[PDB]
Amino acid sequence: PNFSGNWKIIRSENFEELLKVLGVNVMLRKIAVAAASKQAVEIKQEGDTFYIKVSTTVYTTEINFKVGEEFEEQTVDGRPCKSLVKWESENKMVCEQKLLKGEGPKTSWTKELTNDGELILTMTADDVVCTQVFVRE
Ligand SMILES: *C/C=C(C)/C=C/C=C(C)/C=C/C1=C(C)CCCC1(C)C
Repeated sequence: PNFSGNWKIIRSENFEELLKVLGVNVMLRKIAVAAASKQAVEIKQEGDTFYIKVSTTVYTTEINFKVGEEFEEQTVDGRPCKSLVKWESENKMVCEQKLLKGEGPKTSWTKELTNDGELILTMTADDVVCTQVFVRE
């Protein structure tokens, strides 16, 4: 696998529906959908160690993890969580998250490198799956 690269979003499906499950009110959902269309992802992968920078026009976040080791990040709506990433196949990984405080929908994400060279990210809250597709810059 080589997830390493600079990725630009080409498609974003069901993101508003995900935010709605997560309690985000309608105007903020619409503005977040617009922000998501400018999403860029930078990945550096060394073996099972990942550095990931996700950004939009006015915001940027760095995610560092090693597969199989718990780390801390935030859910989509912005709540701190404990995350754990495992491989599901050669080029797909899945992250399960657990809220640090309180309760809420069950969230997770997946990252996949397809044969055709796309990066597919999925983000899930309960029953609702958002799918985002990227290509290399
Ligand atoms: C491997 C790639 C990952 C884990 C990407 C995660 C992406 C996000 C947490 C994106 C979040 C965003 C929002 C919550 C609001 C709209 C802007 C986004 C898409 C950057």
